[PDB]
Amino acid sequence: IEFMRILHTSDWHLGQNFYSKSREAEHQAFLDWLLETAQTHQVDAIIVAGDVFDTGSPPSYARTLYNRFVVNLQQTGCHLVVLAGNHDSVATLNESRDIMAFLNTTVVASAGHAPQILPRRDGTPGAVLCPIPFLRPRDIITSQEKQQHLLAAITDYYQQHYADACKLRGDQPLPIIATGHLTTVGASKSDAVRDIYIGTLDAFPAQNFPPADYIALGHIHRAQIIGGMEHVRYCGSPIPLSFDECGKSKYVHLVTFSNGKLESVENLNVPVTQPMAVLKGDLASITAQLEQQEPPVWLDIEITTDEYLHDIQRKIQALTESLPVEVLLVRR
Ligand SMILES: [Mn+2]
Ligand SMILES: [Mn+2]
Repeated sequence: IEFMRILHTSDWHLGQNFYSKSREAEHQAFLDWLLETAQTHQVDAIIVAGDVFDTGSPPSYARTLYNRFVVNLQQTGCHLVVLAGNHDSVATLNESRDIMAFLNTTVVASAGHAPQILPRRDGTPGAVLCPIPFLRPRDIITSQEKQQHLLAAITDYYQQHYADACKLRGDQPLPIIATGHLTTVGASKSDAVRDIYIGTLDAFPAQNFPPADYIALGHIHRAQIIGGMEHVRYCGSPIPLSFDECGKSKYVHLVTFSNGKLESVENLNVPVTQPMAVLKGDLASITAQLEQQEPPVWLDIEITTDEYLHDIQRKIQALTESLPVEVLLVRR
C-alpha cells in the first residue's frame, strides 16, 4: 500500500565533444523528456549514477543544462540525487553541492557520505539510500596484491554503508537502495566506456555487493542485468555516446518498491532525437548504402582498407558531397 518510485539513469556525459559535434540538443530533449517522465510516473526521486559531465571542466552550455534541469525538476517535488562518476571532477560537482541542497538535490561526489532517508513526495520516509559515487582509490584505500586490496576496500566500504543503512532504517519497512559507478565482472562494455582502476581492479564481482533491495549502477553504457540479479542493474547512457551504441535502445529505469521491497523494474525508452549510422563495405557498397529527415544523420564510415588511409579520406570526402547528412568518423 506504500509505494516508492525512483528513476535510475547515469552516464549523461553532458558537454561531450563528439567528433566536433555538440550533444546539447539531444541532452536538452532528453532532460525535457526526463522531466515529463518524472511527472507521468509520479516519481519520488531520480538517481543519476555517475558521469554527469564528460569532463571536469564542462562548457557553460553543459553547466546550464544541468542547472536548468535541477530548477525545472522543482515543479515536480521529485528529489534528485547526483553522484560523481570517474569522468566527473569532485571539485566541480562540489561547487554547487550546498546550493543544490536548497533545491531538493543531493550532490554526492566523494566517498564517505552517510546513508540517507529518501522521502516520498509527501515528505515521509520512502527509502534508505546509500549514496555511493565512483570511489577513488585514494579515498578508500588503507595505508597503501594491490589488486586484492582495492577489491577488499570496495567490498568493505559497501558492507559498512549497508550496515549503517540498516541501522538508520531501524524497524521501518523501507527498501534499501545502494548505488555505484564501476565495472562489474561479466559486464558488456562499449567503446566509450573508459577503463577504470587501471592495474588495480579488472572488474568488481557483483556477488560482493550487499543485499540492498536495488543496486543502481552507472559507468557501463548498455543497460543490462548484472550477475543474473534483476535488482542489480546498469541503466546505460540515455543518448548514444559512441557509434557502436547507435541503433540500440536507450533506457532509464522506473523502479518501484512496495511494502519495503522491490516490486518492479520497468525499462523506459528514451526517444532518440539525432539519427546516427555506421556504414561498412566498399565504395560501391557505401554508395548504395548512402541512399535516402530534418535532423541530418551522423555517419561513421568503417570497413576493410581500400588503399592509403589518407587516400580513402579524399575518396569518401568526394563520394559524400551535397548530400543531406554529415560524416564524422572514417576508419579501417
Ligand atoms: Mn560514462
Ligand atoms: Mn564512467
